[PDB]
Amino acid sequence: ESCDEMVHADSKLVSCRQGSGNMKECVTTGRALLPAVNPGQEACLHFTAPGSPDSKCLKIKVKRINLKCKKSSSYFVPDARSRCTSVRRCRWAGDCQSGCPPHSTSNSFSDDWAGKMDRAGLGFSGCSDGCGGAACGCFNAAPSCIFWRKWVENPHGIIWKVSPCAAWVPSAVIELTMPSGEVRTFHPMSGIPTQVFKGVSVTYLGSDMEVSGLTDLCEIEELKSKKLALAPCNQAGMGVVGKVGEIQCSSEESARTIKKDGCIWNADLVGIELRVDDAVCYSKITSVEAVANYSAIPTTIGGLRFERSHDSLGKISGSPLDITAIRGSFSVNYRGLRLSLSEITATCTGEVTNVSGCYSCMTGAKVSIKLHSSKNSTAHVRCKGDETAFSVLEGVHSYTVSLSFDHAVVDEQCQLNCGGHESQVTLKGNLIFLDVPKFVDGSYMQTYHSSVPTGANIPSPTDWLNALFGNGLSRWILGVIGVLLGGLALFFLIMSLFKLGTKQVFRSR
Amino acid sequence: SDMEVSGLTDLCEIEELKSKKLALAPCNQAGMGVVGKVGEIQCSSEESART
Amino acid sequence: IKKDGCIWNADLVGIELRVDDAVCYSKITSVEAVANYSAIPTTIGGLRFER
Amino acid sequence: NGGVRLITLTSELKSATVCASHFCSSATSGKKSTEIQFHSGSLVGRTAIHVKGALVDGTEFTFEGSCMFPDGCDAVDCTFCREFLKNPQCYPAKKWLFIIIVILLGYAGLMLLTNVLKAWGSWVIAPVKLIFAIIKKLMRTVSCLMGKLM
Ligand SMILES: *[C@@H]1O[C@H](CO)[C@@H](O)[C@H](O)[C@H]1NC(C)=O
Ligand SMILES: *[C@@H]1O[C@H](CO)[C@@H](O)[C@H](O)[C@H]1NC(C)=O
Ligand SMILES: *[C@@H]1O[C@H](CO)[C@@H](O)[C@H](O)[C@H]1NC(C)=O
Ligand SMILES: *[C@@H]1O[C@H](CO)[C@@H](O)[C@H](O)[C@H]1NC(C)=O
Repeated sequence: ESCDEMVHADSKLVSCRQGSGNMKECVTTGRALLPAVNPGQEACLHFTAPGSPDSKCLKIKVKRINLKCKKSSSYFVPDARSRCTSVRRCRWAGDCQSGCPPHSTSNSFSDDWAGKMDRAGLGFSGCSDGCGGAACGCFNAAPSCIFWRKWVENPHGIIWKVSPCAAWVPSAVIELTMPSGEVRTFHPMSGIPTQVFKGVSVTYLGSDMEVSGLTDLCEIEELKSKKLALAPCNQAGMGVVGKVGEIQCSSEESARTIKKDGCIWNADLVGIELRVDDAVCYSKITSVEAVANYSAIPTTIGGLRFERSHDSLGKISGSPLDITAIRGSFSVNYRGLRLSLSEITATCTGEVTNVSGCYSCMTGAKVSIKLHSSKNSTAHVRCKGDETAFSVLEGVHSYTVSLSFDHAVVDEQCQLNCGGHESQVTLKGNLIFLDVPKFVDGSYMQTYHSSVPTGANIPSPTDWLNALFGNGLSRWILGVIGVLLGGLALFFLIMSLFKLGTKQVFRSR
Repeated sequence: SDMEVSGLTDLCEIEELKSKKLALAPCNQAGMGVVGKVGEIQCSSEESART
Repeated sequence: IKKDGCIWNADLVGIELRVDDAVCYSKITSVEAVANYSAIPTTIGGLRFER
Repeated sequence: NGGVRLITLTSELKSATVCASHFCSSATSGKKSTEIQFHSGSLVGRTAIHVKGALVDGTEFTFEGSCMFPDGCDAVDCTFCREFLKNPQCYPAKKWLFIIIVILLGYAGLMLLTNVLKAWGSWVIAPVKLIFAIIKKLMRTVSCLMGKLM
């Protein structure tokens, strides 16, 4: 589409050579700054070489600006159950004289328990006492050593993905297109590097917008059912029992199995109870839908409406009413890249075909320009009021671009130049005025709003009172005289009618 | 529904086996106890209670 | 910025990772970032700091 | 007339987001024929609709379309678009009547002001307090003369 906000910060900053024989370049390094644009625009980066007449550009596409958060940590919390077993034995020797552990022996496994398995999981080798006598299984007045082992399992295999965060910095998406032809996408943050690709380190800057009631919120998501919910989650390994933050593990493959070597649990997550050689285990682990302040996919806490935007690396979004933020400018840095230049530009000449659009407004005024040349794309349009650059193709085609004008009757003479050849163009058409749209019920904002032009807000005597009388060069006086005569006649008629009405009201009461 | 209690703070369910007599009185805790109330010399099993 | 002469206390560069990435973000501020940053012509108070 | 409408034939609509030239919206109800509107008069001209969302059972869908929207349609009665727009004039017989009413009100105001301009005023009210202050000064001078005589 169209383009605006040219920079040209590091023109003529090359130290190349003959260039493979005819014309090539080596590298271009510098630094520039891109201002904020409306969602759905393009910011071109036109380079200038001392030898070549023109060069290619670098377009920046922004679609949505959502309110997301950072990623402090990542882990998986699996579901657990209560599984335990015991064994009833007799002393019968000196191994169970007084107690089971003499002073510190915790290995309560006599090569008979099922703990030496891959599906067992986490547990605690505990022990207790049992009953004795002829009915309890012994034949000696002495206590019996009865050990018990408990663990956790996961029959279903539900996997959860929690990512704690407490920053909530503004972010957006960028669809960058390299001058070579490659087009990729990435998600930059507000001050965090965006995995620089071939030297380009374009980042986004925000305004540090405050939050109303966003203090302890996370982005826990589900994998199987793809269910999302907003609820306060836990912190790193050092946690407290009573809320979210139960038995977790390291990786996703370590979430189906609750085995050791990767799973972390502090203490007091499964209880043990026994009355007579039973050793039953009860469950205290709470599910995800058990803590307070548990929201769902649609969330309208405060002025923010947290929706679920389909996007990679993040499924949390939200957009309040029109904010009209202060600034959202970017910062682009270069480290190394190559770009080929033709420098074989020939005679090219274009003209204007159509013109339409709004007044000085959001979408602007789109103007269709037709060109004809042999080179693929060598053009740079420059004029007063606004500057727009675009790319063309080989041969004769049609292209539509948008410019910014500050007059209803656009009748000027701009200069158009493609490559090394230059020419002149003219624009003639009628434009209209559109203000900021109003809010309607049933509609919700998706990403954000950038800005709305509401500066003048005053009727212009030039545009107004134009089609009422007419157009000419000496008929305006006659039209004004006729309108004045008609107004005086209607005034006399209305005065006569009012006098007749007052006369009728006065008498014949 | 987690119903609250009025005056149930330290109560137990001590029961008798021979005469089947029940009574409600505050009892002791695990092995680490204090002398002065219930919680005298105990043992492990029922057969270890006769001796 | 090699060792044996360079001095730093702690917490000057952060680390973040989601899936085998281990990306690092920048927290160092430039000279034109702190408050009360003047320029070559300075007229703070009655003194006119020139160069 | 109100906005765009999304039609689903495979299954119900779980969640989807639509995009416009300089606006965006998102709505979901769970039915087959769902309607999504952006604003009142926000899409005026030639624009392309880019809808992107995912259906149930983990199925995504992408579609593109360009709809013809009216350009010369204001439909305003008591907003700022009335005193600033005169080219289209969707409701003709109006500017003449407005100017005539303004001229009538101006002439009525002039006729009402001339009745007071030609014919209980400040020039009568001020001498009252002026002579009051003069009498106060005269009483002060009389008191001073009596004191001087004493
Ligand atoms: C839930 O949110 C309210 C209001 O923000 C807060 O007072 C309360 O402590 C929260 N509950 C939990 C368990 O964090
Ligand atoms: C220019 O003429 C009209 C004016 O709006 C437009 O509809 C038409 O598509 C344009 N011509 C071409 C060849 O696109
Ligand atoms: C011009 O474009 C055509 C088709 O896209 C391509 O084959 C050709 O290599 C291009 N030439 C230059 C100089 O970019
Ligand atoms: C800047 O100077 C003012 C006045 O001297 C002082 O109050 C303030 O603390 C200073 N700022 C910093 C960051 O030292």
